[PDB]
Amino acid sequence: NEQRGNLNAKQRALAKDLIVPRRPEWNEGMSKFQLDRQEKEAFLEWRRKLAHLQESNEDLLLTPFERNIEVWKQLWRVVERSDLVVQIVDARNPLLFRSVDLERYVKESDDRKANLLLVNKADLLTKKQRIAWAKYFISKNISFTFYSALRANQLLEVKILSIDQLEELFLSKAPNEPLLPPLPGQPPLINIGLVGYPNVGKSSTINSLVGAKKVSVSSTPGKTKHFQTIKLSDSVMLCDCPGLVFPNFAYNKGELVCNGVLPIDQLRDYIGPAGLVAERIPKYYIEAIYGIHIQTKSRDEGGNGDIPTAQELLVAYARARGYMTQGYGSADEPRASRYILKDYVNGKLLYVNPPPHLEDDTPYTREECEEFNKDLY
Amino acid sequence: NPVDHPHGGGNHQHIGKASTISRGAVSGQKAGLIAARRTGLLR
Amino acid sequence: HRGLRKVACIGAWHPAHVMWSVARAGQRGYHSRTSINHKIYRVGKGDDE
Amino acid sequence: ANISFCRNCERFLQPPGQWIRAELESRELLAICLRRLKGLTKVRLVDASFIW
Amino acid sequence: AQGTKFRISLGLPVGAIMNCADNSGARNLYIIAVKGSGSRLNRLPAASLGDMVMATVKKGKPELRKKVMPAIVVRQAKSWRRRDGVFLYFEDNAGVIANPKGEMKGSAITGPVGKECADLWPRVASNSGVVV
Amino acid sequence: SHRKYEAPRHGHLGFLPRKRAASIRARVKAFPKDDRSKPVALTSFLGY
RNA sequence: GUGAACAGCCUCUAGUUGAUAGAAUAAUGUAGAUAAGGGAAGUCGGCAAAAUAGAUCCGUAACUUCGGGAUAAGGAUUGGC
RNA sequence: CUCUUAAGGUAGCCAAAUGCCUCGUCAUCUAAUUAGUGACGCGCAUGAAUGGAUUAACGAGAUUCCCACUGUCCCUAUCUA
RNA sequence: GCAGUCAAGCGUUCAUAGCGACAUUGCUUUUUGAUUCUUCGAUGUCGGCUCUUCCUAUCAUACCGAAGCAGAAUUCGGUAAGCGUUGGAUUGUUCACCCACUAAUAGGGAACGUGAGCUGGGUUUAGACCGUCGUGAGACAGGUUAGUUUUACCCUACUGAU
Repeated sequence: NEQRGNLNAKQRALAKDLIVPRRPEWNEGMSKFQLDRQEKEAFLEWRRKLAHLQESNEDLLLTPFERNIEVWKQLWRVVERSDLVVQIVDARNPLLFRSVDLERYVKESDDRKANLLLVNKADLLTKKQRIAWAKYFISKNISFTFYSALRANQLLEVKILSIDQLEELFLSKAPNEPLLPPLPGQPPLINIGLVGYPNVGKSSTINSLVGAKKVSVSSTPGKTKHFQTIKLSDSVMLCDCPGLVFPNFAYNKGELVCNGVLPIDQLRDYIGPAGLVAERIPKYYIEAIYGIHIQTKSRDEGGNGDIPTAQELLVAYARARGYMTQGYGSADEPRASRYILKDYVNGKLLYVNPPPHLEDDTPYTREECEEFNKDLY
Repeated sequence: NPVDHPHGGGNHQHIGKASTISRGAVSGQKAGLIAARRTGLLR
Repeated sequence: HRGLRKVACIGAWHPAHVMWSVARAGQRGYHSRTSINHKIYRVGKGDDE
Repeated sequence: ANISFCRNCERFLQPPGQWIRAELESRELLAICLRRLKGLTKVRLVDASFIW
Repeated sequence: AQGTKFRISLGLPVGAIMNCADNSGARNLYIIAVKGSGSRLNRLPAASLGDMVMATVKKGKPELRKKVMPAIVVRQAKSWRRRDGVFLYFEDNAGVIANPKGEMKGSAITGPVGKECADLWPRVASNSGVVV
Repeated sequence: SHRKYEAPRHGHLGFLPRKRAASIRARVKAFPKDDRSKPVALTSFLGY
């Protein structure tokens, strides 16, 4: 598509403005308010720098970000005490949840402070795509460590990039390898610090590690937020920030709530997000899962094609079992928009993104469709 | 009802006092775990 | 109960009398009426076929 | 328009009598459009995201 | 906006679902009000052939739904008395949607149009194919 | 307490009593005003 | 006799023809009904009523303890000679 | 480290038949919804045989919505014992 | 709840077109308090439905006066209760709150009109679950479910009839 090639290249010229609030130096700063006044102006100026983006670009409509200052302080304590700052990415959109701009803030107080990218549910994708995935991560030279949070995996049916194409076990040997000495000398344990977005399993993963459920789901509205550390190894401590969101970029506004960015239970204008699920799945795949027999595509009455619409999917899915409106029965589209977008994020309606390259994206993407089913023979 | 059994009555269904009853009670009190030297699920 | 083709509330407590303006069943029809402004169209003779 | 505010305790006054204590610059986008005189007559309140 | 029309028999109260005669995407209209209706305790205000009703779209294009917009009745199933003598009635009810001036949003009308609607509304007679 | 929903009266009060008339020939209560310039003619008529 | 039927309806053997009656046809009732166009706007609430119903043939979803759900839904046919 | 002679709500669940403030807040359904559903939880006063959560089937049990239908209504009229 | 007086000041430059600080005199019994006079050998104790009449402190309609009344649209005031004052979503609601039409959707009274006129949703019997409190019987004017609504033929009143 011509629209795909232009709107990808527009974002690349504007990536440099996003930065962070950075804690300028405070050397002694004994203070009742003078450290606080010193820390306001870093975030207050960074708030102004993102405000100039709205005049600069048109229809740029970016991700929401933590506008509360006290949430950003909980990032500051975790990035400071940890020698390893760690990013959790979803593998359905690996380029989006990653922030390269935070890694610049990691190398500031470095003494070989490192960057790590651990990326979950690799078994969902396929064998073929992860080979094509492995090319991009090394070329930008940060990290790639796939995994899947299962103690016994069921992944039934040139070494150079295919050796790390296999994801990893439940083992913590891969965080054990990068940094052997501690950055403060006196503690025997080092630490590692975890930063990721909410609705990506940063709490679902390290629940399984400690096995005692200390990490539990996102914090209360009335508090500051939190900050929590947990000790599980001979030689590493765990730290995680309260989950927050970085201002990277966003396109078309549907992909945000289609992913785990915006809440599904709060959404307005459901036509867009239900339109993205329509084209990015073939016809008989939904017909195997729910058994809708949608067809209705007007199929040589108004136009030519096999592509779906946002209307005719939500109607036909809710022209199944129930789901009628008050006063008159017109099939209740918005109630059916919840149960489709929840099955998108949970992984019934799975899709893999094209791997990024300088401007181009393909019309014909790679796919995954199992011909077998428990009901289909 | 409270006339029918010593566990009876109340605005909920609860016993009210300890169900373990001494060996040396009288007929009419012995309704419950009689002379329980232990109770609960065994370990 | 006991009838629906009626009038429910005849009156208030005070005055303790049924007023003259309530609706009440009795004779209908066979009254003297005057109806004005009826326009004559045809006055035909007797011995006229 | 005019919006009332607790200077000490950070609340917002709704038109009848309420005092909904909302998080600042997050969901006050949603509590204002009830107080506004304009109703649903305006086309499609297609988007709303306040500026700094 | 509505001129003089001789009284004809009221066949469409509030809550009626009449068809949609035009080609503006809507399939049927749900009558919620009649412009210029009266006032009587417990009485539903009713429409007629040629009245102007406020109505919503229950079925059709999703752009047209969930908004209240005025509409004009073009057919009626209750029989009415014309002054020249005859009692006539169509087979089903029908209406076309309009702006509050009285101009019409659709382009054409399928089915016949009642004659007392074509005299009263100038735009409906412009788009009418068959007049009774 | 007030009527809670106002509505006009049922019926007409200038036509009371609804009692049966005194005779099947209804009376003429009033005749038109006399104009003595015109020739002699009657004022009403009886018919079936 | 009809029918799947000791159902409902009409008949033979057997039994009864007893329950205060006559004349009129106002309202308001009790019991049984029908309705133009709209179709729950009535109402605390589809309360009461209406619609579907026998059989034969095609056709039957989510879910499921895999037994069910099921008469699912939905759509045709029916006399006489 | 420590105060109350023990221990400090774990797994789950929610404005629930259990939430005072309260017609909670945000979506949603509707022309309009103190009702209904999906969420969120410093929960006045939820919580694990004073059993917790989940459930096919079953119900003259409670609740909201739709299709078909209709004098429940617009608005009353008529007939029979 | 409603209406006066007095004037500092607002009304881009002016006290009273329209508003009225600081004070001060009143009316009303549709709020809510206070009191215990009448009824405990019982006045059937919410709300709606149905129907008639009354009040003016007037929303609409008639004719008028003033304006910071050019027209249009409006605001203030007079005579005036003759005549109108609604259809719906939610709640048991009165109240409230929206949507829509309209000339306009004014406020009230009559034993907080009206149960031998109704319905029984609610409250306030007995059944039952939950929450907190109580060692316990039990408690809650906290939440949710299920629960019989009787008689007129007498007199007067009224409507018709001798």
